[PDB]
Amino acid sequence: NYPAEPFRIKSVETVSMIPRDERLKKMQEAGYNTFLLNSKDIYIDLLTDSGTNAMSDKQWAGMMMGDEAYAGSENFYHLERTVQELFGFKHIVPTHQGRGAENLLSQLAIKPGQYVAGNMYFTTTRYHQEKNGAVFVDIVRDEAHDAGLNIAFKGDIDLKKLQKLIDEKGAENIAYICLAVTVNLAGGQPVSMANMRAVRELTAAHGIKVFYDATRCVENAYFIKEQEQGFENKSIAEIVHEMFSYADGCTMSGKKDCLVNIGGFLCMNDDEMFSSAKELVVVYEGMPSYGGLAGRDMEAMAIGLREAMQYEYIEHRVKQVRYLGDKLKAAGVPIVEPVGGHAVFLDARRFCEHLTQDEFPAQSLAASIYVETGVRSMERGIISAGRNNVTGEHHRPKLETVRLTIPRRVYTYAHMDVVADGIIKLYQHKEDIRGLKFIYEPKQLRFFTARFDYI
Amino acid sequence: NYPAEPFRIKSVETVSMIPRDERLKKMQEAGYNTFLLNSKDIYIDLLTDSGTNAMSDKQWAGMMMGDEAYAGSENFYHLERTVQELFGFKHIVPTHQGRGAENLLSQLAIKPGQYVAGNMYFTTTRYHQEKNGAVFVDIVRDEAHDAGLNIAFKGDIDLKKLQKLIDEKGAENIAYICLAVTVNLAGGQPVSMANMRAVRELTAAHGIKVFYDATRCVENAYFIKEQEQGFENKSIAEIVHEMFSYADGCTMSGKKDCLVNIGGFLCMNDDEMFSSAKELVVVYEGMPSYGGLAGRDMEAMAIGLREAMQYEYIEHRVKQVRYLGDKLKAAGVPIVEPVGGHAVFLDARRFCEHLTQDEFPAQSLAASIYVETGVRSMERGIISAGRNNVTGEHHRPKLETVRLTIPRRVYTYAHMDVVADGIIKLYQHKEDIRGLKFIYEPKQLRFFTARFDYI
Amino acid sequence: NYPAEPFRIKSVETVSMIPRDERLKKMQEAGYNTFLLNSKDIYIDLLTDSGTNAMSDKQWAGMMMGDEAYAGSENFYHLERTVQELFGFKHIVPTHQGRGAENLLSQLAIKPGQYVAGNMYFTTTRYHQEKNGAVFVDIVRDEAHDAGLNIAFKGDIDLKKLQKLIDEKGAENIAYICLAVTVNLAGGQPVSMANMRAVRELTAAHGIKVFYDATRCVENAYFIKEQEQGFENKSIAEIVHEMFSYADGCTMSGKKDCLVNIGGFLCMNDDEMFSSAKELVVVYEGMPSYGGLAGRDMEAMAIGLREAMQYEYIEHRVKQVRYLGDKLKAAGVPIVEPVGGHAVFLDARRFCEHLTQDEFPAQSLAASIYVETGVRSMERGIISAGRNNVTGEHHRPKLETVRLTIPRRVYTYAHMDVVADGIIKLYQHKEDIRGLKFIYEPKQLRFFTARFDYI
Amino acid sequence: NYPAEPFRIKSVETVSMIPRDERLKKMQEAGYNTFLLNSKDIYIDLLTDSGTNAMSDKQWAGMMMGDEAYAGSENFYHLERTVQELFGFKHIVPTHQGRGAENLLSQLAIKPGQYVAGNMYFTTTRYHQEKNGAVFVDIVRDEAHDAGLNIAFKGDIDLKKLQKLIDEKGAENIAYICLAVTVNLAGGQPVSMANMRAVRELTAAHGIKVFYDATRCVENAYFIKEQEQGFENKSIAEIVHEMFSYADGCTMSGKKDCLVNIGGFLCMNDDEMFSSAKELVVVYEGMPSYGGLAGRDMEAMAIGLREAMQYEYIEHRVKQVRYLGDKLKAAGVPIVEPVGGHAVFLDARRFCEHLTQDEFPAQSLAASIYVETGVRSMERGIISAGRNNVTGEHHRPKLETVRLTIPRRVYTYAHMDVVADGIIKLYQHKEDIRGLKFIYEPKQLRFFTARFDYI
Ligand SMILES: C=C(/N=C/c1c(COP(=O)(O)O)cnc(C)c1O)C(=O)O
Ligand SMILES: C=C(/N=C/c1c(COP(=O)(O)O)cnc(C)c1O)C(=O)O
Ligand SMILES: [K+]
Ligand SMILES: [K+]
Ligand SMILES: [K+]
Ligand SMILES: [K+]
Repeated sequence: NYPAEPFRIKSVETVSMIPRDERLKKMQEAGYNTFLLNSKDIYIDLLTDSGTNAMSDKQWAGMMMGDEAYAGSENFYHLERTVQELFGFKHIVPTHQGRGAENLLSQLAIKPGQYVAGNMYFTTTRYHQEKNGAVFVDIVRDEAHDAGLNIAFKGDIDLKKLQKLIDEKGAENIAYICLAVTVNLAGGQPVSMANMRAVRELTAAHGIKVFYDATRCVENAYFIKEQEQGFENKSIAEIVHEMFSYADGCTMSGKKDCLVNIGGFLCMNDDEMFSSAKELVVVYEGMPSYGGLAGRDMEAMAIGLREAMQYEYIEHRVKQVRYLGDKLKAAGVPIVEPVGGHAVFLDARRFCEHLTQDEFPAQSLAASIYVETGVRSMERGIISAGRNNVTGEHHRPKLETVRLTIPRRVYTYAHMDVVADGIIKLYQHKEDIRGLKFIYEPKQLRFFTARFDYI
Repeated sequence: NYPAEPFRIKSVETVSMIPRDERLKKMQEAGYNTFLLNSKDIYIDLLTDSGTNAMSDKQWAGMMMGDEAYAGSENFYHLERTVQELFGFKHIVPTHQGRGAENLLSQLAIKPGQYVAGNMYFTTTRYHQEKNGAVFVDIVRDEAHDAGLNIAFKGDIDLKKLQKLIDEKGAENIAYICLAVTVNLAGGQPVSMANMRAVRELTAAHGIKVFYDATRCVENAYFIKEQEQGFENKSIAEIVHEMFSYADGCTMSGKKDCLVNIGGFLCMNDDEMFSSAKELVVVYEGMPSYGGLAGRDMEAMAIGLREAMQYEYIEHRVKQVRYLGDKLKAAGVPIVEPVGGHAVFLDARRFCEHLTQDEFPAQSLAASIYVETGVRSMERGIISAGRNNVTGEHHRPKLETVRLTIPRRVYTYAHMDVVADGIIKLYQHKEDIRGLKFIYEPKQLRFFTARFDYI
Repeated sequence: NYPAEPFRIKSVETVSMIPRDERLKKMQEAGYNTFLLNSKDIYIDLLTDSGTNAMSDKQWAGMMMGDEAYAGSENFYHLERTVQELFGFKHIVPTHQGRGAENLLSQLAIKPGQYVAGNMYFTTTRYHQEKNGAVFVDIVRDEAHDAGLNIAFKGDIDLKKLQKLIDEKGAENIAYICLAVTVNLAGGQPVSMANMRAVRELTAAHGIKVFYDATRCVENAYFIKEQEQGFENKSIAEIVHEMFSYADGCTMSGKKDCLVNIGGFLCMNDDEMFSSAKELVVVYEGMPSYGGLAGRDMEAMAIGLREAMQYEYIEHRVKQVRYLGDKLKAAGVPIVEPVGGHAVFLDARRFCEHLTQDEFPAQSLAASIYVETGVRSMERGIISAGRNNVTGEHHRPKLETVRLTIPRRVYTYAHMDVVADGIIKLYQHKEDIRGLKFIYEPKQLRFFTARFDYI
Repeated sequence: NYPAEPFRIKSVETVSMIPRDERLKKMQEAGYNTFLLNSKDIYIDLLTDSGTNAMSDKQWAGMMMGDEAYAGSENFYHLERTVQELFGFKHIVPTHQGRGAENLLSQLAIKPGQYVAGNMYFTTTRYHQEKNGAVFVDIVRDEAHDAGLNIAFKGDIDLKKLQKLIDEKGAENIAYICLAVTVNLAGGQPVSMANMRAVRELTAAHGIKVFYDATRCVENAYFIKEQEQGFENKSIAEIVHEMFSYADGCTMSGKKDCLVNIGGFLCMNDDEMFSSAKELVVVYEGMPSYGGLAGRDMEAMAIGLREAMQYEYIEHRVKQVRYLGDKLKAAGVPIVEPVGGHAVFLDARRFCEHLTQDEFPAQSLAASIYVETGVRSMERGIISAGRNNVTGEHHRPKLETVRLTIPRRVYTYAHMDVVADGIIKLYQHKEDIRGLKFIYEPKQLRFFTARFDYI
């Protein structure tokens, strides 16, 4: 079953519908790197679900009531009581987006030499942990590393790995547990409530803190409602509130599940840490009552978080992504499984098995997808992994994928069909996809501006 | 066959359905007239494509640059030159919507006792004609009155009927020819360029004026591009400009094909009529420099008329309607054919063969659709046709229909599937729909607020 | 005393600040007719207070929540309950602006041959009365015709004139009393509560209806609060509610005191007339639940009417106009007295006493004002009176004025100083102002497009 | 002397004052720190000109055309080319506001142990310098530290101090010169073009880099046009472009002179520094293609920076501030002189001569202003100066001031009169203001959330 959109269209965004021949010229002018395409040349932009969401009429009404005061804005108090109501944490500090909150948390909660352990990681999150002296430890269940394995709650932490870390390093040497919902690196996989409670139980017995990386916590809550036994009579809001009852705080990117184009925040329960967070936010972000956001954006984020609690909205959000994954799977196209909350990942290693990883199959597949459909997708393979600048060799990731990342409330099932139909057509003559080589490679951040040409 | 939306969703609004028990209460509280239901109590609102359209980001940017000056507004100058460029008429008078422009035309162009001849009637148009003393003559071809007959360009005027009217009544007794594009009450049926040419040549030879109802002229232009030999490679804008070259002026409801929520205008080439038009607009609408519109709405209408010329936009608009009709026809649901530009018309005579037209089956079917589905649709049969102003009897149209009217850029194919799947289910107990009778009948335009009860 | 603005600026409208030499070229290109100037060439636009108001952040939030449904819009229900609460009438029909409501009222309430009597008149209001067969009778107090006489509540109806009309024509032959608040033709003069009650008392004894032309009823209520003994402890809302308790209905232009750029409505208490109004509004305006307005505009007008009830807003509105009048009066510049609620009228006959009325002193003064300051003002003298087309002679009004009409919440006291300082400078060498002659004069609506040159 | 607003009011927001009894409660609940008061409880909010500006209609039209794409946004390209055109720097990295750009510059450009030398300190700037290991050296001329001394271009660097620092420490030990325009904590004092030239020539001869704090560069350009010989006929844009020609890069808070509510950026000419800057921005702000800003805010900032170049706009901006200072000085109120570009600084040492600086008279005066007036103002003295990081004692600035900071395009001269009239009244019982002491002191940037109590 795939539900209809539980909303109608209030206003549209113009696009140009340039045809295939012209798309090829734009792809060549971008050096076959979709990160270099101009937004104005793109019909369906699946580069990311971050900050690309469509807001509602109610959010846009809030955008006209921005109280732009430097301190004490009504919009901050609205955001504050909304997050306190829906997440249940005592204190909240706004930040301009998620990595601003991570900066603060890692400076507040880490002593050099300590460990942070998590269910895999995200690049900014782990950077701020390591920048502040922590050693990262993956404690996700082994199954999460098998990208073909179709099992539920693949994001769950292996409690035995957590126990082993505690035994070998000592509780006083673990800064905190970083529990992400959902788990990005595994393809957007959810964590069960049973797992969040077991982790809270174990850590609490040793005095260890747990902070959630909560950026897709609403997609996560929908998976719990759909698939965890006993939650079929619970509302999304009830599930979200219980999830965070097992954390000491969180970092949140409103740009994902709060349905906004900018915004984030930091939550915590501890008064002392809250006091310290207020001393630090002024350094990097702004006042404890705006945190690097315009008043109108704290307002849009307060309204959007509350909209995200509607069951039909998040059911349709997740099932629209599933529709795309299901259609590709039915045609035999290789994808990471199960499909996650926010994106479908094509397995470009298998899609282009006539190409070596040194010929950048994910990068080339993403270029072909744009030329054939006007769809932009993100390379998430060897190019994005970067190069070891000590040795000069590529970092070679096991996952060589193209990410079809779906913004919330922007596209329809007919756009999903455009995407799927083009990919399926490509797959039917996949052996024609050509390898790529660098013709310009910057020293750092190479996925952003590198240019290629066909081998 | 069915293209995806040639735009993205920029902002949304929520939709909801109240339980069947509650819809039943709402429907009897509205006296079984869909026009009397409240917006909140509706899930997918197909009452009309008039004024319900979704605007684009460019239009909303224009809405922030409303120049609200009483005379000399930049927005007026933009609307004026846009209409002069795209329609080719010498002079433009804005009005707050289409029936304001009809009020002006009918007062300017009709001497009492004269005839006005058009391709089928429309409710407000015919009222303003008769209120100023004209007799309406229907000169559409006979086929346009038979719902099931699938022929192209059903909106065309019968040149033999036009010729007969001239011979029997004399050209000086004909105030003007009223040529509507598309023809709404025939089901949204288009008029060919050949027919517009032939009507221009015959009327010009007798000195008779021709005024167009331009309200859905862009839908009409699409049908010409798609189906009239020789126009396959002309742009929508070129087709529109050539259409109006066969006319002396037009009335326009911008609330339809100009993609706005309010607005209309009157165009003419004649200098003396324009002078008279400016005198009269002041009485009813406003100064000729804004015509009962805010500046920002003149701007939105100027921008939207030009957006409507985009081929992919209007192809998708029309094919989305066609999709709904195709799905209903594939299931045996009786509809007006061919599907028109803006709506699917269910054939109430066949949905409700157990009822005579004096039991108002179209009014009754629209009520039942709301109760079982929460979808709102409009009566388009004997109730809308009004009464003969000489005999006091119902006008008795052969087309007794219920209109599923599609606002532009608001809904998706998934919403069309919800509508279609629901009507297909109602079709399978069509015998349950009861006949209706008046308990309150207005003295004119009675369909708007009439109240009925079951027989 | 002159209060500070009881609001701050949320957003600004760009203007060009072209200098004097360039303003002279624009005035010449406009044929020395300020009605022909382009809005983009004007610094301070005092042509009219109609539809030119600045909205609040709350209104603009409402503009993002337009429910554009054809029937049953939430925005209509908001407008409806707001007007019922604040004005106290039983029924309300929206119209696109005031003259739409006048059209409806005059068709509903007049039998040909009857009289309508009022405290002077407004052009659209009287047109719709006469178009429907009424003979207009001025029953304003004689003082209102003395433009130099500085007395309170100059808009009051002479009860003895009303009594005389009843005695001479008979009550059954009077369609209604049209009581305007404030009185435009006398310069914006208020009516006392004592007068509204005496008129209600007298008419009610004869079964005669009273309908208010309520377009500046809030300015009127402020004058009652400031100057009528016994109302110093009443809120503006309490005064407004009591005012309308003495009418059977009203016509309202939201474009004036409801702080919007478009919108109006018709109110009445009688069920039968309400039913008849709903039958007629569909003819000219739209549905009883939108009346020729987008949903967002019914919303903005509902919010704005309520904002207009704030005492500090309307005190500042009226006292900003008074500031302008007081400053001019102190320099000896001749104005209509007392200054009204919405505009200052310069007496161009006295300002330019070296010019005959046939040399259009008001028209010329308005041209000089624009050249010296970038301020546009309206000619309200012989040109606007038009020409007797039977005899060819000018209509020669006693008042030969330039109207400095002040939009609500748009300008500051420093803009008022620009206006006053420029006029005072002109007055100090008033003998240099040259007479004007026609070089193009249209047959009708001559103030709108006539062009002049210096004698 | 004082020009009127070179714009009209497009939309408003309401202002209100709570009773003195309630302001007293609010002030003690905020621990006598103005930063802790709530926006709703303030009547005229002069806490800061940062992020509080009113945007124009053109900017708000841009806000409807946010291109929210992660890379390649039209809004990014517009901001980039606007800054390249107007400032002349080769490369731009957007940041969410100014201290994000300072974070990046200080990490890129400082080796631990090096010196950074600037024209007076600023709070966040100096924190990022010292946090990355630099020692701050103040090389402004001595006069900038004496509040009462009325001399032009008080912001100028003392070239003798710069020369001395080079000789005593060696150019390789100076990380860069930090030249701020205007100089905020000297009272908004401008820097001359001659001084920017001379600093460029001396630093270039030793290979020392110069980075500007551009936050109020347009105010600065106005002072140059008004007061520096030879610039009287140069445009504001020409002056701005020449200023930045003497710099190697800049940090910008667009929240000041770019007329927006959020936004900033980092500019530089060096290719390698730009590459490093892009690596680092990802960690803290976002991708280099949006830098922690929504697309619509990049657009608003591109539009606003160009609006700021309008002469009449910035003349009025500065002269409105000057008006407030002139009125206060005419009454004997002690202020920093000359009045700067963005604010009037009351001299707390003279308003509160009965207090020593250890009793925090500036913090105390800001509290009392709120209680007696409801106007919010900011502490700018010993509390903001922080503590010496080697000795632990207060930094002891000669300037102990309370800032009346004027947001751009928000208030009127009538609002300035309200502020001035209120401060003049407080001046006449200045002896009543009590001394303060810390009850809560943050470890850095303590002024933001410090809590005090009366001594
Ligand atoms: C209201 C409808 N149509 C309006 C209309 C009108 C009247 O336009 P306004 O609704 O803008 O007055 C004139 N001519 C045609 C062919 C029309 O379809 C409708 O069909 O729902
Ligand atoms: C917050 C203020 N100023 C910020 C500022 C900053 C920091 O900018 P952000 O507030 O955008 O971080 C940098 N440099 C100067 C000269 C500044 O004035 C203020 O003065 O109120
Ligand atoms: K974004
Ligand atoms: K509408
Ligand atoms: K207007
Ligand atoms: K702000």
